[PDB]
Amino acid sequence: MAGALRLVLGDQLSDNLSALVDADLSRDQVLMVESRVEATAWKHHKQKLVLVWSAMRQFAERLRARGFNVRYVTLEDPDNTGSIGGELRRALEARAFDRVIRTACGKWGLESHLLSLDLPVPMETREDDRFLCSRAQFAAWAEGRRELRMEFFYREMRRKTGLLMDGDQPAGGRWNFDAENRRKLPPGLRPPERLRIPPNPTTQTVLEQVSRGFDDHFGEVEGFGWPTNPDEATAILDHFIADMLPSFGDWQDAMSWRRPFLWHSLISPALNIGLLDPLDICRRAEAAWREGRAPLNAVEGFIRQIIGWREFVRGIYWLKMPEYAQRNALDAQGKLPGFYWTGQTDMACVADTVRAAHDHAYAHHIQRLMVTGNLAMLLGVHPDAVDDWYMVVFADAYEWVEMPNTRGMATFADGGIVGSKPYAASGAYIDRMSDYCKGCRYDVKKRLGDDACPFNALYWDFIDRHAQRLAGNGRMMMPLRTLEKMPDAEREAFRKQARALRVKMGVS
Ligand SMILES: Cc1cc2nc3c(=O)[nH]c(=O)nc-3n(C[C@H](O)[C@H](O)[C@H](O)COP(=O)(O)OP(=O)(O)OC[C@H]3O[C@@H](n4cnc5c(N)ncnc54)[C@H](O)[C@@H]3O)c2cc1C
Ligand SMILES: Cc1nc2c(=O)[nH]c(=O)nc-2n(C[C@H](O)[C@H](O)[C@H](O)CO)c1C
Ligand code: SF4
Repeated sequence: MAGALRLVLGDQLSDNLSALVDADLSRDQVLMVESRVEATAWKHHKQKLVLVWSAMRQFAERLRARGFNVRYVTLEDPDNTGSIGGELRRALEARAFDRVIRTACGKWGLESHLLSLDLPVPMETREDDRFLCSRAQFAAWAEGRRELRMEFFYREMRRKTGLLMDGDQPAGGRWNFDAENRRKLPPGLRPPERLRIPPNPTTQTVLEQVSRGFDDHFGEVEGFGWPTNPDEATAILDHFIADMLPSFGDWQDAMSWRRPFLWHSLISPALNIGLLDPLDICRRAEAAWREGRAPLNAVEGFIRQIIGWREFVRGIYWLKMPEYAQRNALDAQGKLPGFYWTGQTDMACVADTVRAAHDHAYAHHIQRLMVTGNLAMLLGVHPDAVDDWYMVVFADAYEWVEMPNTRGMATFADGGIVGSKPYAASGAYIDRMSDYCKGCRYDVKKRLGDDACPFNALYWDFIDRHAQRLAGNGRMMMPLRTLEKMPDAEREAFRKQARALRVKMGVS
């Protein structure tokens, strides 16, 4: 009866974590490690380092107030070995323990390493039931399905969770109210001001430490406004539910120059480390519709992102890894252009996305998908280099969610497991969906020449390069038909242009 050592990782900062259930406060110890292995696995955005480390330090103080004995190993500790496994060994030598208890993490490499660790005591690994769909439940649903479509999974999750269900029927008589013909913001509509969280004393200390010790990481730390504890995260969620949720379904795909937040919730960095709960978030949104404070299409569109896409991408990650991390369906071998890190590009849309990534460690979905993600696909950047960028620059970036959205939906490197079809688009899409192109130095109505918008020739070269494969796909009928009606001289023209753009941008 010596007690159990309970490991808590940087994205596991929840009281209801399975590793903390049924703890014996008089015998057990909680281990939390500020790990430089994890801090340099990718060179995370400086704001992500501030977010995680400030939140772990406050989460540890919260556990101590509840009677937990917490062994907190800071990054200034001269005896910190730097790794989770090394610090688990050091904690087991410090005193007697009967076993180690932990919760399955969200990175396959770390999870595989921990499962293979040879410790002096047994190590029990519990499932992370903070998610709404267990790993086993997704595998059971995916069994026998020749393709995994989010819509059928989303319907199952609506029945399991009972969210937006009247009896056995979905609210409103249909599952999905996704209204097509989405458009850019009207010229007079100014996006509202958003709530930011001024750093608390703990966050200020971590901020100064990150400014001084990790200066060679991407991004600015100044202006850090992310929530770092449940109260600050609830304040962000309260602000979204009351002030932005009613407009969620209107501008979900719009882009406005230097308005990086629009009406999005901005909860992913706090949700992904456990500061908010997925079921509680969705129930609050449903209650807004049930009590007449938000329309159904807005609330359903919001809940679909969380119980649908978020659970879907996690399901595919753990279902297909580790082979998923190595898939390269389009044989993309190019380098990532330097303006992804510096933002020094004449493409206004790309420059604004990198600017938001640098200044706020955030960019909303359609920019990650249709701007920087689409461009990396069209350019043929190696999927390893695209994964590294999305892991580094966004404060919500963890491999279980970053990779299926990046290697899958954004760049089709998984052959269509996640997205079922590549989301390629020319500058015409960005033009219809944003206010970028009129202020851009390029001309979105041109495909050849120095003034031509690079997305235009790169898009048609992409469809031309993968024409035979995309014909078997099926969902690319209209672009292939237009390409087939194009004379040979026009085909060779945008080909030459696309090769030149790949050289100009340092890709290949
Ligand atoms: C290339 C690419 C990379 C991405 N990388 C990440 C990542 O590292 N981490 C991450 O959390 N999300 C990632 N996403 C999903 C999505 O871009 C973000 O969840 C969202 O932009 C975060 O902003 P928000 O909280 O305001 O989202 P909202 O627009 O307010 O959406 C509400 C919530 O829905 C969830 N959600 C929405 N779309 C997705 C999605 N596609 N996958 C999973 N959850 C989703 C998030 O929890 C989000 O907080 C990525 C998407 C793409 C296309
Ligand atoms: C920056 C960072 N730092 C730490 C840390 O110091 N200690 C820790 O235990 N975890 C950290 N993490 C999170 C992990 O690297 C990893 O992404 C998640 O735990 C996956 O579940 C991250 C992302
Ligand atoms: S013209 Fe092309 S590069 Fe410029 S903002 Fe529009 S889509 Fe982006």
